[PDB]
This record gives sequence, structure tokens and C-alpha cells, in this order.
Amino acid sequence: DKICLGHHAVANGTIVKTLTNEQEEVTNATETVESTGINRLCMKGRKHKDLGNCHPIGMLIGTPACDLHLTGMWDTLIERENAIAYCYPGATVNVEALRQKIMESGGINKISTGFTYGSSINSAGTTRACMRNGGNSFYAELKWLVSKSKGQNFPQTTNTYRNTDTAEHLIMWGIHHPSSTQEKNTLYGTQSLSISVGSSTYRNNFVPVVGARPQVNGLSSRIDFHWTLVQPGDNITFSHNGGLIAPSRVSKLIGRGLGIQSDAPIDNNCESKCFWRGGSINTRLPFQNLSPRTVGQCPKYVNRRSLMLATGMRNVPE
Amino acid sequence: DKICLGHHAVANGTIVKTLTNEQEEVTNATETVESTGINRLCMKGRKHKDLGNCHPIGMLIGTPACDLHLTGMWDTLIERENAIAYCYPGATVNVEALRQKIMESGGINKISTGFTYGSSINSAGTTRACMRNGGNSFYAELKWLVSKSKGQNFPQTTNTYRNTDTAEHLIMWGIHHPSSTQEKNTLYGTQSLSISVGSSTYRNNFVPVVGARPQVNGLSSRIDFHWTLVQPGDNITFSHNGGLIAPSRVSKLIGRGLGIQSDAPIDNNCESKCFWRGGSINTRLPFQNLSPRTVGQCPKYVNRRSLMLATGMRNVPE
Amino acid sequence: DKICLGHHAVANGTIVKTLTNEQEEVTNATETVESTGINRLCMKGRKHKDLGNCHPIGMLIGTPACDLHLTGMWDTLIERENAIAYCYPGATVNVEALRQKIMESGGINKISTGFTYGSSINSAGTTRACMRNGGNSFYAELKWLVSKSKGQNFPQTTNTYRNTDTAEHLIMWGIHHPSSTQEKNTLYGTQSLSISVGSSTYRNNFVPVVGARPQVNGLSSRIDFHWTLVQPGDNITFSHNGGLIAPSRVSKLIGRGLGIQSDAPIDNNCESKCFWRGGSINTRLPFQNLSPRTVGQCPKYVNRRSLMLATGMRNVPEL
Amino acid sequence: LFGAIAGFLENGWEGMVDGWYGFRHQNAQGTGQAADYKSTQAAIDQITGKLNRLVEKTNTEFESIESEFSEIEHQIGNVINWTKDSITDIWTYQAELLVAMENQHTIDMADSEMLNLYERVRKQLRQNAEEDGKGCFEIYHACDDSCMESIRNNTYDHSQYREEALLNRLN
Amino acid sequence: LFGAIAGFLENGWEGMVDGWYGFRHQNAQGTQAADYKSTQAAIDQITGKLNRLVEKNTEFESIESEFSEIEHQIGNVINWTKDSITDIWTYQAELLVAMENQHTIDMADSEMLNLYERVRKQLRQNAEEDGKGCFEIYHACDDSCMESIRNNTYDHSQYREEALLNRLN
Amino acid sequence: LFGAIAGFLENGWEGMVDGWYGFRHQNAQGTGQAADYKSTQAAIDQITGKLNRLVEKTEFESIESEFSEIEHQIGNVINWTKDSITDIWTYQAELLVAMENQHTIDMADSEMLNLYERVRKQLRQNAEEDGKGCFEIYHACDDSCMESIRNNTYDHSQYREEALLNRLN
Ligand SMILES: *[C@@H]1O[C@H](CO)[C@@H](O[C@@H]2O[C@H](CO)[C@@H](O[C@@H]3O[C@H](CO[C@H]4O[C@H](CO)[C@@H](O)[C@H](O)[C@@H]4O)[C@@H](O)[C@H](O)[C@@H]3O)[C@H](O)[C@H]2NC(C)=O)[C@H](O)[C@H]1NC(C)=O
Ligand SMILES: *[C@@H]1O[C@H](CO)[C@@H](O[C@@H]2O[C@H](CO)[C@@H](O)[C@H](O)[C@H]2NC(C)=O)[C@H](O)[C@H]1NC(C)=O
Ligand SMILES: *[C@@H]1O[C@H](CO)[C@@H](O)[C@H](O)[C@H]1NC(C)=O
Ligand SMILES: *[C@@H]1O[C@H](CO)[C@@H](O)[C@H](O)[C@H]1NC(C)=O
Ligand SMILES: *[C@@H]1O[C@H](CO)[C@@H](O)[C@H](O)[C@H]1NC(C)=O
Ligand SMILES: *[C@@H]1O[C@H](CO)[C@@H](O)[C@H](O)[C@H]1NC(C)=O
Ligand SMILES: *[C@@H]1O[C@H](CO)[C@@H](O)[C@H](O)[C@H]1NC(C)=O
Repeated sequence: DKICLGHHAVANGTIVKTLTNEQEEVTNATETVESTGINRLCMKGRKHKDLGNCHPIGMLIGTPACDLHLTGMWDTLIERENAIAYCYPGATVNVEALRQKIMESGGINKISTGFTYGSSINSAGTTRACMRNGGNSFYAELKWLVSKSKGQNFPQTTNTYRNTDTAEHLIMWGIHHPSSTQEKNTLYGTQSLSISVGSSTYRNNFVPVVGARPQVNGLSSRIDFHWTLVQPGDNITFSHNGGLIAPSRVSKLIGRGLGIQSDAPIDNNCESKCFWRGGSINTRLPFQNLSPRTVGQCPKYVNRRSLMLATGMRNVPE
Repeated sequence: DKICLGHHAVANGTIVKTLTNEQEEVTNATETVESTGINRLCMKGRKHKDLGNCHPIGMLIGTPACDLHLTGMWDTLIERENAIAYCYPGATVNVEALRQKIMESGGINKISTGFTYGSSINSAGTTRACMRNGGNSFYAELKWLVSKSKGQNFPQTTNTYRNTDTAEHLIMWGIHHPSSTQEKNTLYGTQSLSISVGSSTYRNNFVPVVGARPQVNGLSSRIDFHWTLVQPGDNITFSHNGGLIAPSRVSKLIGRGLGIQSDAPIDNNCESKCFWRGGSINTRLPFQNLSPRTVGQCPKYVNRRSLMLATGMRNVPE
Repeated sequence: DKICLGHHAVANGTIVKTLTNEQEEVTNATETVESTGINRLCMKGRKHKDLGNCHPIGMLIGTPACDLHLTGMWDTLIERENAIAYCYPGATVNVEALRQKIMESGGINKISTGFTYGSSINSAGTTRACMRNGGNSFYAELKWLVSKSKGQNFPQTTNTYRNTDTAEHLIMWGIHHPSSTQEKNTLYGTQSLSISVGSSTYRNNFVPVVGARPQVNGLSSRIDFHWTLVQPGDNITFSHNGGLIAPSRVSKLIGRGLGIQSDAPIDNNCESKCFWRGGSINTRLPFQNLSPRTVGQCPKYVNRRSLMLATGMRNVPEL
Repeated sequence: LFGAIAGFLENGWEGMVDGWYGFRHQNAQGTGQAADYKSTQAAIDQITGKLNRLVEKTNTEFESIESEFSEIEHQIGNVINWTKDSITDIWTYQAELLVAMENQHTIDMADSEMLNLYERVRKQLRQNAEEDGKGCFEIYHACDDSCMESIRNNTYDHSQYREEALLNRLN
Repeated sequence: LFGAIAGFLENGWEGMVDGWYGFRHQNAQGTQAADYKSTQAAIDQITGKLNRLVEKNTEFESIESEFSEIEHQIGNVINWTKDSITDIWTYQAELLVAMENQHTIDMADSEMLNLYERVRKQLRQNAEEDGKGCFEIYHACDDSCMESIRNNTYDHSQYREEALLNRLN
Repeated sequence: LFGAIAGFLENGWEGMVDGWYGFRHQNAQGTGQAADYKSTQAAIDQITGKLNRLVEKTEFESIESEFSEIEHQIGNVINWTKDSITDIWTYQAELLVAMENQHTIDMADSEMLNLYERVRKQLRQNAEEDGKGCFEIYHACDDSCMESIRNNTYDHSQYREEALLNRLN
């Protein structure tokens, strides 16, 4: 008469790592590193905006590509690889800082500057480089100011925008840089050009400079874009001679949102809190090996294919 | 006839987490996360400077609010909310880097630049915007240089500061941006204005940005500030034409100290090594959840209310 | 009759820390923090370049100090303390960005710009501040353009560099800042000076500015250097009328390399994957306490002299 | 380590698919097998306790500091690279240690639950059985199917069989 | 887990304020004393852990202004870094107590079992285990004898013949 | 902890030089000592598993110039980040060694106890524990017999009848 104590075993067992052994066999184990991701931006439950080929900067200045994204509300903002910011070629100062501010916002309202110009000014410059409805056009939120009489000196002008709102406003403008002496003369006159801009928190001077350059979108001219934040109650003033690309509206960034740069198409029928370039990560696991670049609420990135956590005893086969 | 082994238990036991059990009851436990901090700045054993409504930048430039803080020694420097840096409209270029230097320092000495000006220069000008006692004053460490004869060209002028010491000196200066072409011509003449500033390491040039006609708009009289370090044995020269707000003294940051931004009342009776916006943390514990923003020798911030460490066995009551 | 069980023990045990006891004697233990490094740069297995007194920036513009370092291939680049970048005194905009790009690289090729100037420009200007063979010279990759007729207006000029390659090129130029009106007028004339530079992806413009300054290598004037990357297939154009220090060659950074700043002598007979200001670290250990600033594949730095890992049982000697 | 699993117990029983630990008996009317539910649930519960902690993580919201589609300034780019790689080195190391540590514990915990079952039966059998060293208990009295069961139940009263058992043991 | 606390010992003793581990009585005259050495062993190991916990630090300065604006891009890098560090420390702190606590509990279990074991081996062939943590002693064991068992001075061979014949009869 | 090393065994054997664990015996032929190879290997193999883990092994580049000025704000961020990374590693390094050492010690303890348990069960009713790690054997056990104990081939049935008689008289 015997009675014997024992444990179970399984025919085929899993190998895991311990402190004292790299090849320990156990009855069972699960993964702790996530390896599979969704190939979709899972936007269900999110007021998301997919920008398409509109670059965030273009929403502020009103590049044609961004006509559907001039104002709106969102809690998630998606930027795409092919995104266009400039139709009229140029560049923006502190552009990455401006992009990040836009990509952290929860929306944009637009507000008129109310700028008006005397009769010696043509405030409606257009160009082939900015087609809007099959016709020559220009940045929606800016006005290209040139002399109404082709070779004459652009008049000394002053324009002031008053932020009468309770939140700060973001105002942008441009400085035209002609590609020839003749072009400068026809647009603004032979006079020396000077453009200065000021608020309680900003003071600066700009001078259009002629220079030969490669054509971009057909033009050898450029615009330098600048921006600043006009505080509540504060006044910003433009004093100018020709060359100013003037704001017709200003921007107000509202609330907060999650910015995402991605390749993946949107799925509005699935939910996620973690995003990367290739889509979404939905997992309960603490670690992931898909990408070191994620935004949102994510498992930590680790340099490991697999990390098995034992869920059973040592497997001791018969 | 027996002998029985056992262990103690307690009427009311404490709950802790283990690898395998949230809610494990133990006879005793102590907290590892400090959740209460002292609401004062504990300054016992620290030679310290409470700056009050003096902003660190105002120390170098000599704003009226900072008159009692133009020099000193300290191992701790305390900055307060809404401290005044400027009395005249304008701002400092590269201000956070400079504020951090001041707030890392162990004291300040001032050294006269020795600058002297010809008879065609008036350097005693003052302004309503910087009141001192009941009268028009100016930044104490600077001088506003204007043409003695109103409307005439401010003379081509050279001033040189020589650092003859064994440590680096911090020199600040200002640039006047007049409110209009008429104010500019009054103060400095009709000539084009240039301020160049050059040492062995540093070169830079400045042109006053003249504003435009209504005084309440964004383009009016302001003074913006600039700074650099002059190394031992190096000289720094100002060549200027009108528009320079020239230093009458330079600064020497001395030693090292701990900088604190807080609105908490100083308490000279208790000691501390860790500070935050609410005043102080005095704990032996390794973690705290009071604030993610602390300076000093601090417990690490964690996003948890409580982490109890068992100090006894499982509690097993009858 | 009896049989007794037991465990070994040793005369001299060593102390380790445990979770519950910081003075636990054990039979044996082993170190986990490395505390000694080699005080040489161990370069065996590496095609390396020691810049000596040549600063990385000077490789791009051709300071005399860098004449033996204008082109090359390397997987390891070594910068020395006090290396010289500039002969003609000046500074570079975003210098540290540029210094790191070079220190990340695995070589530099030089490609000529082919710039030519008309009969009114002197391209061969030299100075007492840059010497070769003990005589006046200038940066090897740049050219100081002045008026051939002293005091007369430098002609409005255009020069264009075309990147016909498959890789981005790094172009550097200078802007001259004279020390007096008199000097400025002699070199470039009385006219207003303007220099604009433009690619498909870069636009900037510059004005020479006159001003009294201390003498550095005997000169009160300065050169500000500027740089940009020119993409393959793109052209960059210089429009100028006095003040441009013009590039005669552009640079191509090639591949990837490890940059090291150290003044430790080089040793070609030992190898290493970890470096710091004074030497190399060869160790199997996961932690080190030599330096918080290391470069390469390195053990993690820890603020401790010693962490003994037990490699045996409690030592229980007979009492 | 506790000495039973991969220890004095030769191997596991692939045929016990009803629990982690159990009994095999041999008496007059044949042999039997039966899993012990308490001990297996102790072990399973402790495992699921670890799995809960593994998934009981909850997340800070991070935003982007690296452009996926545009050049970042070179120096801030290098700082961000150094920081991100340093963070990752820490996590890779935390994940490796976590799992190595947790697995060691899990294995020894299971060994411990085996040993505690074994020890309870021993004390239960008192002076009526002897250990064979390979995990069995040789019972020195007639132990019927309903006796065996009393051993698994914890019903077994040793004093009921003590006289008989001591007799056969001493002879 | 060792066998004893929350195991074959049904429960703890609230009346034992004398120490963590101990003995209870039964003889003619008979009825509790705490064991000093095993209690100390336990407490000592707890205070070792407390010593490591309060072990303390690098000096940190401020890298974000409480009272003014920081540049947007460097501000974001600083935000990302700090939250990353915090996620690490939060994880470490939770791991630290969970793991330390597991070990404290088992360590304590361990000290209980070692005392029990020492008494077992002491009693040799004069006692039998009841499975609830008791030793039923087969000879008369008065207060002085019981003290010799706690005091680790009990001599089994002095009682052994009396004990054996009571055990076997 | 397991109760043997620094426990019910009074001290280690300095003169046991080719094993971590072993046997000392006493019989008519005199005394002797022998190491047990398997238990010492199980202890040793586990240590070298830890050492293997410790020496397993990202390329990093410079982000602060040894030899030139670094901008002040970015420099403070770098100093703050680098110090925060060093605090994490310093903590981890100390926690690693502390945890590892605890476990190595306790592991060694248990390999001693398991050897001790293997021999107990093998001696069955033919020996008795004296509480200090010795088994008092109640029959003659010559050098050949001792080796069968160390061998794990000792057959208790061959001496049982005699052993029981000697334990009771
Ligand atoms: C970068 O610089 C390049 C060189 O200037 C630019 O390519 C140049 O662009 C111009 C105008 O767009 C082209 O000019 C025309 O050339 C034809 C004759 O072409 C044939 O002969 C030339 C000369 O031997 C040969 O190189 C060509 O491959 C053709 O076989 C004339 O009939 C026209 O009147 C006019 O002069 C240049 O040909 C072209 N050069 C090259 C090498 O392509 C380029 O556009 C600049 N890039 C940017 C982005 O601006
Ligand atoms: C700072 O200025 C002083 C004079 O302006 C320079 O010093 C003179 O230096 C020369 C060269 O050694 C000596 O011959 C003179 O005796 C010095 N004069 C005095 C009164 O010091 C000095 O070289 C300048 N420093 C720099 C770096 O330019
Ligand atoms: C294997 O482990 C997983 C993870 O807990 C669990 O779902 C499953 O039941 C285990 N399977 C086996 C073989 O028991
Ligand atoms: C802005 O302009 C309005 C209207 O002139 C005026 O009330 C206000 O004082 C100005 N703001 C400032 C700060 O000057
Ligand atoms: C930063 O590191 C990533 C990883 O390899 C790489 O894509 C990128 O080019 C590096 N960026 C910089 C600043 O050179
Ligand atoms: C950084 O985060 C803080 C805290 O949430 C916030 O107030 C500030 O806006 C953020 N900075 C940036 C760059 O968004
Ligand atoms: C950074 O810290 C180091 C090392 O203590 C120091 O020498 C240097 O001053 C510090 N940099 C800044 C920005 O303070």
C-alpha cells in the first residue's frame, strides 16, 4: 500500500531565461514584448483631422492645398509625407517650433486683421505658382501688396492689428525677395525698401534683397515668412515701403491635441492610444519592438525580439 | 503534554502589494512615497538672497526694483513670480540662458567700465517710465547717450572695456529703437545709425528699428538688451553712431549657488536640501509625489499616491 | 558510527552587500564596476585620423594647420585640445552643429566649384594672418575677392555652384567685416555692399559691417563663416558686390565614423570600443566609474567605486 | 529552490491533466490518480497575480520630439538621439531583468507548492507511513480506496490505524 | 513560501506582544513565551532593508522656468525627457516594493520554520508532530523541562526510554 | 533562507578544498572526508549563469564638446539628463548586486539542505539526526558502506532490522 506525490508535465515545453539559466524549460510561458501593430491609424473615439497633402504651416498662411484646413476643431492632427506648405516658394523662421505648436493644438480659428490700403496700392497680387480655382491666386490669409502703377514707389504705409480677445493670437507675414532689379522696380519702385514690425513683445526690421536663384514652382523670387504671438490687448504694427506680404487674417490655436506623423490610412472603426509611423499599437504588453518613435500612451521600446515570461513550473518530461 | 510553535498577529493589519498579490495583509508597513512637503522655503544654514519683486535680469541692468540687489554673495538665490526686470518697454535677447547663469551663480560684483564721452554727447538722460524715489531715472548700470545739440548727428564714437581680471565678466548693453523718424533725428541726427560690438571672440552689429507715428501701437520707443562674456585679458569695443544704451558697469558672476523659483515664505529655522514651487521637501524617503519640478538633492518624483513597504510578516488573525 | 554533512569555507572571506545586510561575508566575490582604463587611445583595427593641431572646421575651409587634413577616409577621427580653425580671425554660424557633422563622418572629399571672376576682381588676396612657408597666404578652399583698382567699386557679380553629384555637398563661404571705413572703401569701393545666396532650399543675405575690434593674429577685421547643404541636382548662386569670401571647393562628407576628443597618445597595438577624454576603456564589466562622458560602446557610468557580486556562499569560519 | 520539482521527484506526470499537483495511489483494489485542487490553485493564483502586474501598467502621454518627415537641427537632433537611446538601454535592461527575475521566482514558487503538499501528507500520516525518498509514502496498514481519499481530503486520522501500523513497521 | 506562516500554522497569536515567534505550553501546572533569537534575526533583516531604502543624492538645478516662457522646441524635449525619467522611476519604485515585500514575507515564514525545525531536532525521538505546529511530548515535561526546550538546552537522551515506551505503547 | 549554512551547521570546513559540499564520517576504520561533486556543480553552474548574464552586451556619440564652449541652456539640459541617467544606473547597479547576492547566498544554502535531505531519506529508519548536520547511524557502516551513502546506493533494508533494535535498546 503506497501513496505517491507528483506534479504535471507536458510533452513539449517552452524555454525561458532565469537569473541562473539562459535555457530553462517550463510548462508554459507568454510574451512580454509586443511585435505586431495595426497598419491603420485607429481614430475611433477621436475628433481627428487628416491633413492629406496640406502641411501644418500651410494651414496658417493658406496655401491652396490647405483650403479645406484653414479652420477647424480636433483632438488628433495627422500630418502626411507629401505635405505642401508653400506654393509661392520660400521659407519660415523657426519652422519646426511653429509646426510643433500647430501639431499640439486642438484647432484653429481665423480672425481678420481688417487691414485696408489706399488707392495707390494693389493688394491683390496673384501668381501662376498658386492656382486656386484654375486661376492665378495667392496665399488665402496673406495679401501681396504691390504698386497699382507699375513702376512707381510703393507708398509709406502703416497697419495695426489689435488683439481684442482674451487669448493670444498667432500672426504671420512675409518679406518678398525679388529675383532681379527690374522686378523689384516694377513691384515697389526704385526707392530703398524697409519693413518693420512691432508689438509689445516683438521688434524687427526687414529689407527685400534682390538675388538670382534657381526657379522653384517656376519662380526665382522668394518669400521669407515670419510669425509672432500677439498677446491679449496688445497691438502689432507694420510699417512698410513695399515688399511686405501682409496678413489678411490671423490665427488662434485652440485647446490641445495629439500630433501624429504617419504613413498609415485611417480607420474610424478601431480604437487606439498609441501611434507610430506605420499605424497603431494595441496591446496590454508592457514592451514593444516595432518602433523607437511612438506618440501617445505606449508600451516602452526595447531592443529585443522576444522575452518570455514563465507561467508554469519546470517541465520535467517522462 | 505538549509544546506549540507560533508567531504573533495584530488586531488591525496593513495591506501591501507583492509580485503575486495586490491586497496582501501584513502586520506592519511604512510609506516610501513622501506626499507632504513643508509650505515654506527652509533656509537654515544657507546664506541666501530673496529677490522679492526684483527679477534676476534687473540685477545686471539696475532696474529700480533691483537697487538693493545689484551686488551680493549667496549660496542660494530665490526668484519670485512677477518680478520686474524692466522699467522701460523692451526685452533681452537670449534671456533664459542669462537668467539661468545668474540663478546658478554664488554672487555678483560690479566693475565700472570707465566709459567717458565727449561734450557733444549728453549721457544724463532719464525717463518717466523709470521712476526712482519720486523722479525720472534710468537703469542704474547703463546710460542713455543722445546728441547734446538736438537734431545734430551723434558723433562717431569708440568705447572699450578691458577685462584685466582673472575671471570672465558679463557685459550688458541696450539698443534704443525710437518711436518715429522725428524722435530718431532729434536724439541722434539724420545719419544712418550703426552699433557694432567687438571683442576677440564676439562680433555683432545693431541698427535701431525706428517705429511709426501713433504712440500707442506696436512700434514705439523701446530699449532691447544684449549681452556677452568678456574673457580675462580680452577687450571689447563699441563703435557707435547713436542708439547705443551704454554700460557704465559690468558684472562678474562669482562662485556657485542654488536657484529657486518659489512663492513660499522663507523660514530660517528649518533645514532642507530640496525645493519646489510650493516650498520644501524634508524626507528620508526615496520617492515623492508632490511635484515633478524640483531643484536640489531630491527624492525622485513618481506618479503614485502610495507605495507601502512591508515591515512584518503576513498578518493572520484568528 | 556517524556521517556528517558540511560545506567548505575559506580563511579570507570577502564582504558583499545584500538586500538585508551590508556587511555579509562570503567565500568569494567579483567586481562589477570597472575602475581602471588605459590612458592611451587604442586604435588597433581602426583606420584613424589624428588631426593634431587641426580643428575639424579648418578641414572645410583650408586653414594652414589642416593642409594634411583637407581630404581623407577614416572610421575614427581624433580632435585635440586647442586645435586651430581660423587663421584670419572670425567665427562660424552654428559652429557646433557643423563640428558634429564632421565628427560623425567617415571622410571628406573635395570638389571644385569652378568659380571664375572677371578682369576687375583680384582673387588672390592674402594676409599676414595665414601663413605658408612663412609668408602671407589665405584659406586653401576660399578666395578673398577685392577690387583690382584700390578704392573703386567691386562689380556686381554672380557665381553659381551646381551639384552634379548623387550626394549632398557642403558649401562654406565667408563674409568680410572690415575694421574701418577706409579699409572697406579700398577693398570694395564706396557703394553699399550686399551678398545674397540662394539655392532651391536656402535663401540668405549679408552685409559687411565696419567696426573697431581687438587684434587677433594682428587683424581687427573679421570673417564670419556660413555654410549650407546643397542637394544633388540643385544649384546655389552667390550674388555679390564686395565682401564675399568665395568658395573655391565644396566638401562632401562620406560615410560614418566615430569622433573622439582626447589628448591621450595613440596606441596601435591595443584595441577598444570605448573612449573618453583621457583614454580607452577595455572591460567586460557592465558598469564603469572612470568618466560620465564616454563615446563608443561603453559600460554604463555609475557613481560608485565598487559593487562586489558574490560568487560563493556565506563564509562561516570556525570560531 | 525547494528540492522536489526537478529534484527528488524524478519527473512530472504528463497524464495528470487535471491539475498541477496530485496523488498516485496503490492499494488492494488497484491504482488511482487524482489532482490536489488547493495546492494547484495556490500556484495558479500566484501566476495570475504576476500577469496582472505585467499588464497593470498605465500610461503617460508622450508627444513627438522628432520629425518623421523633415530635417531637425543637427545638435538638438544629437541630444535627442543620445537621450532616446539611453532611455531604451534602461528599458531593455529592465525588461530582461524583470523576466529573468520573475521566472526564477515562478519556478521556485512552484517547487515550493509541491514541497508543501508533500509535507502536509507526511505530517498527516504521522507514524503510519515511511518515506521512500522518491516522493512516495509506504503505508504500513491496509489502506482502502476510501482511506486514500481521507488522505487527500485531510480526513485521515492516524490514531485509528496507529496500533496496526506500528506493529508492521517494527516487524 | 515555507510551510508555516499562513500554512500549517492556522493563525497568529495577538496575545504575544513579546516578540514575533514563540512557544506555547501544556503540562501539569500548564500554560506562552517569545523566542528572542529568531525574532531578532527577522527584525534585523527588516531594518537592513530600511537602511537601504533611506540611503541617499545628486544635486539638480532647474531646467524649466516656473514663471516665464521657455522656447517651444527645447520645451518639448524637456517635457519628453522628464516624463520618461518619471515613468522609469515610477516603474522602479513599484517593482522595488513588490519584490522587497515578497521577500520580507517569505523571509519571515523562513524564520518561523527554522525555529520549528530546531525544536524538532532537539526533541529527537521523544515527540511527534501534530501537523498544526505542535509537538506532543511523550514524557512528563514540567516548567523547567519546557524552559530547557525554549532555551535550547533540552537533552533528549535523558527522557528517551520513558518517551519511547510511551510512544510505542 | 533554508536553515543549514550559517544555520544548524555550526561552521564551514576550511580543509575541504575540492568541493563546496561534502561528507565527514566516523567508523571502526577511523575517519575520512569527501566532497560531493553534484551539489557543488549545481551551486557553481548557477553562479556562472549569473556571471554570464552580467557580462552580456549601443553605440553612443558625443553631445558635449570636451574642448569648446557649449550654449548655456542646451548645456544645462544635457547635464540634467546625463545626471538623471546616472542616478538610474547607479540605483540599478546597487539593486542588481544586492538582489543577486541575496539570492546566491540563499541558493547555496538550499543546495546544502537538499544534499542533507537526500541522505536523510536514504538512511530511512537506520539513522537519527543530531541537529548539527550529523546522522547517527545505528549499525556498523564500514568505508564501503559510507561510500554507498555518498554514492546514493545505500540500501536501508539490509541493516533495518538491526538498526531498529539498536534504536529501541
Ligand atoms: C542648374 O544649373 C543647370 C545649368 O544651368 C540648369 O540646367 C540648365 O538650364 C538651362 C535653362 O533651363 C538649359 O538651357 C538651354 O539649353 C538649350 C540647348 O540644350 C542642349 O545643349 C546644351 C549645351 O551644350 C546641353 O548642355 C544640353 O544638355 C542640351 O543638349 C538652348 O537651346 C536653350 O536656349 C537654353 O540655353 C541648360 O541646358 C541646362 N543645363 C543642363 C546641364 O541641363 C538647371 O536648370 C539648374 N537647376 C535648377 C534646379 O535651377
Ligand atoms: C587690450 O588693450 C591693451 C591696450 O589697449 C593691449 O595692451 C598693450 O599691449 C601691448 C602688447 O603687449 C603692450 O606693448 C602694451 O604695453 C600694452 N599696453 C597696456 C597699457 O596694456 C592689449 O594687448 C589688448 N588686449 C587684446 C587682447 O587685444
Ligand atoms: C500558457 O500561458 C498562457 C499565459 O498565461 C495561458 O493562457 C495558458 O493557459 C497557458 N497554457 C497552458 C499550456 O496551460
Ligand atoms: C492698443 O491700442 C488701443 C487702441 O488705441 C489702446 O487702447 C491700447 O492702450 C493699446 N495697447 C497698448 C498696450 O498700447
Ligand atoms: C539620429 O539617429 C537616428 C537613428 O539611427 C538616425 O535616423 C538619424 O539620422 C540620426 N540623426 C541625426 C541627428 O543625424
Ligand atoms: C510642456 O508641458 C507642460 C506641462 O504639461 C506645458 O504646460 C507646456 O506647454 C508644454 N511645452 C510644450 C513645448 O508644449
Ligand atoms: C555642466 O556641468 C559640468 C560638470 O559639473 C560643468 O563643468 C559645466 O559648467 C556645466 N554646464 C552648465 C551649462 O552649467
